[PDB]
Amino acid sequence: AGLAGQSRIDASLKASLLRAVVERQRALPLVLADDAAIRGALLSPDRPSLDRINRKLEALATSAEAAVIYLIDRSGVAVAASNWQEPTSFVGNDYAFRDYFRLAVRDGMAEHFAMGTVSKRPGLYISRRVDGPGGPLGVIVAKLEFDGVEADWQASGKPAYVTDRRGIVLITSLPSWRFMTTKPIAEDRLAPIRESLQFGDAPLLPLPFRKIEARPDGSSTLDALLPGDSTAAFLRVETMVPSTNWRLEQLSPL
Amino acid sequence: AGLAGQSRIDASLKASLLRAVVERQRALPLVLADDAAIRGALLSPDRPSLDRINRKLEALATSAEAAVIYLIDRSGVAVAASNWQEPTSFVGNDYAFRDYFRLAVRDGMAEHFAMGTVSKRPGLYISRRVDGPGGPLGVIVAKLEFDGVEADWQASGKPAYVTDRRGIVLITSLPSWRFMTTKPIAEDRLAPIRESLQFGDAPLLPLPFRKIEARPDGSSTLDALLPGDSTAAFLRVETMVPSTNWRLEQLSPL
Ligand SMILES: [Mg+2]
Ligand SMILES: [Mg+2]
Repeated sequence: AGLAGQSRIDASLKASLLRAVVERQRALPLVLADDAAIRGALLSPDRPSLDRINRKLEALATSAEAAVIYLIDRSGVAVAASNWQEPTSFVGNDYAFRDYFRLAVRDGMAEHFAMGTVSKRPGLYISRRVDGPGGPLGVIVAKLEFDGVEADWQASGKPAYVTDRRGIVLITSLPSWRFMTTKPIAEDRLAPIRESLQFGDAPLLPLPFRKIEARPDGSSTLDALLPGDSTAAFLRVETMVPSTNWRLEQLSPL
Repeated sequence: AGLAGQSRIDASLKASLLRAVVERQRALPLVLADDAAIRGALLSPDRPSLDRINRKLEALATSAEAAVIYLIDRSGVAVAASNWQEPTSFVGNDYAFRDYFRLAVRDGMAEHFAMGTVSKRPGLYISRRVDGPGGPLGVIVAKLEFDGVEADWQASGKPAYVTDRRGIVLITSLPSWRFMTTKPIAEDRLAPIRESLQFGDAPLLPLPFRKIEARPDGSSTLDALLPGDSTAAFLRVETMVPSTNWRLEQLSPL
């Protein structure tokens, strides 16, 4: 009973710190979209211009929590990236199938989680349409990765994971829960999610928690496997991540 | 003996994480100095232009580890700031006495620690000269505060503090050690440090550690007061903070 109360406090602090990371990085694509140098490189994508944007994005990404910042042209090809010197450079790749590109193109802005296609690293993509005097020029994207957050959750001793409204695990202190599911997921909805490549080739399997037992207060007990450990019992609480479509669930070792 | 070894590892990890925070934020004033909009606002410091820089710096500071980013004109007055909406806005204040302004003006770049005059908040100021076609226009400054780092040190259970080459405490997991001294400090060198306003009005008193006893391996034992605690004995180790002029010292409770 007192464990449930403390666990709520700890879950609420995790979700609070997580919202603030996201909300901090929403500002970055918004300021870069109105940037004359960005607009200019899309108007005239010459070598000198793209090299200047490459250097600028690299320095901007160094200073910010976002792992990667990149510039996509109107055709959906990335022309500049902060990781331009890396073997995993996003430059030259076609993005155009990603909702973060096509919803930004259509609506002015977009945001979603994905397993990256070049990096093979999961993240949140926050994107903004770049507009010119005569209309849409491209899309600027910030990719936020949550490795540091996950490591902190892990070191707390109360594992946690974050799901969308379909119940798919996006962010997790235990890597092997990633893109597994809290909810059942009907065969006709699974195929479209899989084919979209949002979560790469993840089979989207239910999370392997056993003897899940719902309690009056909203919590559940369950049996779970953590690395190096035999099966152990946990209390699970959940809370909203405000300013997102996400839910945080946290396990407390009994 | 085994405590000293673990303590070295923990001190080395603190100093390593600290260097990386600093080195990440060095990139930010460097990229903003070559920014046409920044250069443009200094060439023509009109209301529309300064308002655009205010908004841009605000969004950039939100996304980055730096607390405040601000733009100083050639006369040393701050014309734009990320905190422009705050009661502690740096806009309108004269900086021109700070080494971070006048060394940037003279050398192109500067960096130092100070107790802020408007904020009353301590930080590292990393600055870069803004150059025009016909010469120096101003100075862009990023202010990095270390509250998050200090809180992490505190939560580790091994208190730590960071000194310059004069032995003045800049960064500390215990606030009351700030701007105290590890070394003695001759009366003729104290006056110039105090009068410079680098550390506000701090009396620059020696740290209050008692029964300091040097050990063969480089460590010392000492008696110290932590909040809520009576006097306790500590092992102290120190290590370089690479890429800085700083030394990290860490206490381990015996
Ligand atoms: Mg980054
Ligand atoms: Mg900041």
